[PDB]
Amino acid sequence: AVKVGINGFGRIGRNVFRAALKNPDIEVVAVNDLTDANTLAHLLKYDSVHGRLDAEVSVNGNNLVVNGKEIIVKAERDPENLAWGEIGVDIVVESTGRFTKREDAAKHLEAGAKKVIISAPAKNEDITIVMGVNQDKYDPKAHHVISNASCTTNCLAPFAKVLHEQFGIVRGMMTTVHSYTNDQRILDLPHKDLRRARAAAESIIPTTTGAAKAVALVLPELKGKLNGMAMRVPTPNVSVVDLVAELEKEVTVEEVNAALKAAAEGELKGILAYSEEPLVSRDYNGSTVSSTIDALSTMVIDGKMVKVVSWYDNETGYSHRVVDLAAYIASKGL
Amino acid sequence: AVKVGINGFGRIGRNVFRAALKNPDIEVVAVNDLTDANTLAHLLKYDSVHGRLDAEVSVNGNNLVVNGKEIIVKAERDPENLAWGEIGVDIVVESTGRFTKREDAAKHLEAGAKKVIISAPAKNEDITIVMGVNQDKYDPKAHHVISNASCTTNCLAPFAKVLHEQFGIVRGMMTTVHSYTNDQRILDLPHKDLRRARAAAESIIPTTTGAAKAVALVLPELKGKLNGMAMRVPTPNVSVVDLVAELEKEVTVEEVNAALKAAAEGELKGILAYSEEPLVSRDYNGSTVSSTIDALSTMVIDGKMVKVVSWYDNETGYSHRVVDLAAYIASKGL
Amino acid sequence: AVKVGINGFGRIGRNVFRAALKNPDIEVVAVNDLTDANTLAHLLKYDSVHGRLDAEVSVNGNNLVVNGKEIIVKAERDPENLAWGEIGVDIVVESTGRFTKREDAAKHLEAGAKKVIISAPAKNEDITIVMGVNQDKYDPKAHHVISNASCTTNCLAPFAKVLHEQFGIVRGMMTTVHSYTNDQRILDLPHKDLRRARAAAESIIPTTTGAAKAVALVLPELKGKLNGMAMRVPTPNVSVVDLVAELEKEVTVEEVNAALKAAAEGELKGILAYSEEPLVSRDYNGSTVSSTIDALSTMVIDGKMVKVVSWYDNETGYSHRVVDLAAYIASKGL
Amino acid sequence: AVKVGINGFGRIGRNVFRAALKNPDIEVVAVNDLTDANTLAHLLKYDSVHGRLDAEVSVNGNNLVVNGKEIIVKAERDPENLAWGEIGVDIVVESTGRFTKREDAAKHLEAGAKKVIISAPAKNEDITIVMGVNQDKYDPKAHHVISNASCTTNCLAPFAKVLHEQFGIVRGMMTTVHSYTNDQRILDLPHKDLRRARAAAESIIPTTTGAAKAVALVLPELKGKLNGMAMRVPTPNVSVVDLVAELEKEVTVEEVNAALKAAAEGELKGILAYSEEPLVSRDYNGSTVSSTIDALSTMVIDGKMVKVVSWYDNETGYSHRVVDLAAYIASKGL
Repeated sequence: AVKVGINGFGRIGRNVFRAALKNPDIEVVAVNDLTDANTLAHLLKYDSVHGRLDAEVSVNGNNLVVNGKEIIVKAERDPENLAWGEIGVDIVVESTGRFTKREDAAKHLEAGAKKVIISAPAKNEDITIVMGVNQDKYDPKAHHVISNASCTTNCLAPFAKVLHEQFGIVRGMMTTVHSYTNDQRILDLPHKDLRRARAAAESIIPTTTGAAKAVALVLPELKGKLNGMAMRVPTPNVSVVDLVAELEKEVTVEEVNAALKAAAEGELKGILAYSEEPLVSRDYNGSTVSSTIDALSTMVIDGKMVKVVSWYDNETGYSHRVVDLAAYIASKGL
Repeated sequence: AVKVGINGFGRIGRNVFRAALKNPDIEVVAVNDLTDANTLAHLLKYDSVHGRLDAEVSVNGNNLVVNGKEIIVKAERDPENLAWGEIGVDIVVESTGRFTKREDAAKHLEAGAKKVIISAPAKNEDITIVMGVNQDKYDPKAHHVISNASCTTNCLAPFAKVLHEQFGIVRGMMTTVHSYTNDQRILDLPHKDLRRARAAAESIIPTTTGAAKAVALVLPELKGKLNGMAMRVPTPNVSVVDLVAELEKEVTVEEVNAALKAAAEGELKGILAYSEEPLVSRDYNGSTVSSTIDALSTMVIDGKMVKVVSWYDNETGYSHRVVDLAAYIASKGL
Repeated sequence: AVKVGINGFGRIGRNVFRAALKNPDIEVVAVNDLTDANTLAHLLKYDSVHGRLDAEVSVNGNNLVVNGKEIIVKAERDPENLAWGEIGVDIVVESTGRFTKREDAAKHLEAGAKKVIISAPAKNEDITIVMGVNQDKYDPKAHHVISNASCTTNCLAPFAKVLHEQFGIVRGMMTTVHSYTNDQRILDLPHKDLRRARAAAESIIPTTTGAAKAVALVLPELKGKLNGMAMRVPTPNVSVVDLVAELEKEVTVEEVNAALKAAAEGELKGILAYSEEPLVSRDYNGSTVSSTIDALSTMVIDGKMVKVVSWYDNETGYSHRVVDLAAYIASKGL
Repeated sequence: AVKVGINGFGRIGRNVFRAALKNPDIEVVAVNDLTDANTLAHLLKYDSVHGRLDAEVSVNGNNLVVNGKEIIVKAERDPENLAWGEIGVDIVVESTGRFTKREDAAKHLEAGAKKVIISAPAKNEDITIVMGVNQDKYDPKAHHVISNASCTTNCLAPFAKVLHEQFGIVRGMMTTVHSYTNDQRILDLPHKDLRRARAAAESIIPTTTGAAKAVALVLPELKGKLNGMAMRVPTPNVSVVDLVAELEKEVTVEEVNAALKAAAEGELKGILAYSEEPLVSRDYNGSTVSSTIDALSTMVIDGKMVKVVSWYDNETGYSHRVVDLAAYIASKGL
């Protein structure tokens, strides 16, 4: 159905490709990337975190062959030159990480794509959608360059929505206990961020996150209510959001969990999940939802301050999200 | 000068021992442990987190010779039999982890020690002390079985005092991103806590902590105002407390860090440290203070909610503290 | 069809169980273990290495219920008392690690079993079998207490076979670069091996291995010909055998790889595997074969000294082997 | 006293700098790097593997201040323009790994330096020296561009020399169980070697090494006799060489170890060390010798085939060697 194009075949583009595999409504017809297809097929087939792909993968000249379908692999430095229109690609997933400003991402529209999905926080985008939270606010007439926000923001937004609507958030702080990402260094090497310059798998690393400020793009009533940071730790995947919120109503742990459980089971089914089991981060590896409440961690003090901890597979969850956004957009007409 | 005996020469016992070499007022004359002296001396000399003890260590019979000082190695299963008194031991550091109830810990006093310092949160102790917070409260005449609380309570208590005294805490919530300890399992193996049963070096494992509620023992005024949880991560030593608190006065980040810096430099000097550098966990391994403020992480929202981040080497800091209390108690009279 | 009883439900009991689930011809009717059924259902369901078991697991009083079937759980400290005979269990997988001496292991026979498989090296067993190497030497009339050797011996044996057979081994030395085990310590702690007393996820640990010398039990001709050690490294599963051997014949890499490859596709299929891809340890997690030749690592010197590197998932391969042997043994007459 | 300048201030230039501090005959007066002075000063101060520099470090505009001495920091892309001459730099440590061919590295002779030490295997160099094995072969007249080889060659060479000299090596094969390096990827990312594209802290990764053949440069009589490979494992520093060799003489475990211990104590004192303690990789972090024989692992089969296991701090020992080499060259005249 919707013919999709992926710019950048790094971790996110490959994870999106793996997510799309599972979808009959979306069809990845071409990727753009300067790495040789041999490398790229090796990387698609074998993953240290996600394991071997469940599909036969091979290389034909410069293209990829995944279960008999040949994937055109372009190798343009210029988005402008991708000719998405010529191969009937409607939607472009912009994952290089170099085209996050609207003017750079609109080059894919110039080349014929009809919509661009920036898989990361952007500048000047038409709209930032956090699926489950504000997809209803997408206007096909007016929104062509769309942001799917960050992994952290997709985790937080669903449950800040529930808490906010159900009890009202006065203010709140988050900390994300996150796995190392390809942004960090293996051993101490120069980095913009002096924290992130330190051997990644050796320390607990205080760092920044715009996740808390970005929840405002999807829930405007939370504008100026949240703040938070990050702690990168020696795990390669799965991270957790820890939110301390000062509520307007007086609650109990049970009320809170009960409201969280209802949204997961109803309105947010498939996005927000709820768990009453005592699991650890390796158990959420491969998870596709954007946030799972760790129900036994919910805690309340003086009936107004609540602590809510939620799990996210930061590579799978987010990737499933891009494919759903892709699908959602197309349903609104292209 | 004060003669000390240690019950249990595991990590805390070896750690206390290491710290004591540096305090000229203390003099460790005996340790009690079931392990053969060869292994204990191998373990004292060589440590994976702390490196090689700087001291000649040998075995003379069933004893250890550390810097040419004979250390009696008893191997008694019951505290009633240590007969501290024959050897002249005044203070006993109870670090087995087994005799934390008054009932067990008081047996050493029966055996002849003048005082007992339980190197863990205790039950029915005479008093629980956090050096820098309430050592003032110690009564030599009535307090004989003293608790040194935990590593995490020694971390939070000192900076909760400042916050509370400057701007007053309404309610707060903490999370400690903590290094794995010997209480966890290597591979999935049985355990009372199904969280702690999982491969410790492979995950992010939420677990409970009593460190928040235990602040109320040392700062009575914070009774029912703090709560928290822990997350053990794949690091061998060094932890971080993340406090989110609702203050009474509207404040600034600058005002919050100047109160803490002032404290660190004045009254709490040696206990509380203040850092304005972008350091990481490995940088604090070997740090002897109880709490180091990660000044670059202070945050406020709405002038009332603050986020404070404090570093601590859960094994080195706590140890120094134990020796500090020993030296402090002895200074009041035996 | 063949009813199996499992003595001990730790990692090997649990993996053997998980392995058995995939053979309709084996049926685990009962396990014997002192941990609570709540703790065992939990540990059966979630593994940090092996992931979630795809099977409905619940507790039914004192028993487990897995996929429809109800597994009786026993909690006998004494095998004498197991009454294998009355529940109709024919083969007992003895995997406690406490009854490796024929005499102890034989207690399962007194209680009703027909055969015993010791999942580890044994003392005075009737026979020690490496499936693919000597199951043909198994005698249903004379062999009742069987050993399945160790994980490492199952890796080495199959290709030492082939190498010896084709070219002839004069002398050889192995090193196994092995994953940490439940036998090591999280943090420096007393252990009989002073090397295994050190923090397992922090160092490269030289240690001993019986593996090399135990090949002689399956290939008598290599008696006195091989030797080796182990190095435990900071990974939780998957290991690698490195063999440097002096051959009697002049050979080339192509010669040795082709032989290795012929046996894997022929006689040793499903036990020995061959790979010309540049994979890493993680890619072998989940692997059921006993040994996978890393073909790109075969190396020759003076036509006579070869280096062969072979992979093994030391938890899964080994578990599939115990399952296969139970089925081989049943098949020869019970 | 001798004035050295470093080209490239990465881990090796910084490790050489730290080592230099101790050497009183050497004096680094300038470093060349494109990284700002701020990051550089941060990275020299704190190290995730070596700890905090015992030196006061600061920034004086674009330069570094280390214990009062202002170190000039140039930032030229091309060695010819470094004007070593005007600042009086006689020796240049070429640690970028970009100017390994003679012709490139000789560009520093053009900017005024008298000698260049390439801290890596080189191509067409005047001489490759392994300190303690062939430094006697150095000619001040004939040799201007010199290679210090690799960390791995520096570990093998000193003990292969001994074994051969004493027993005569017929053929041999090595495995280096190595720490990850800055050359590997944190998560699966493109790389020329598909083994090294794989998340480094998650696996055992086989890869090549030239250290084995590299030894003939230093011991020509072993030309064509050694070959070997590498296994990159999840540790940040400290590695071990595993040598299996076929000797010419019949030997005993005991004669092998005495020869090495004899080497260790006289001739090779400071290069080769000998250990009879059951230590682990962590115990060697900071070791400045090149090779440390793990006496407890020596093994013999048929009086002829032997196993020798040597420890090397791959960043510390190698650095001290460069410093040692810089001081030796200089002692012969400049």
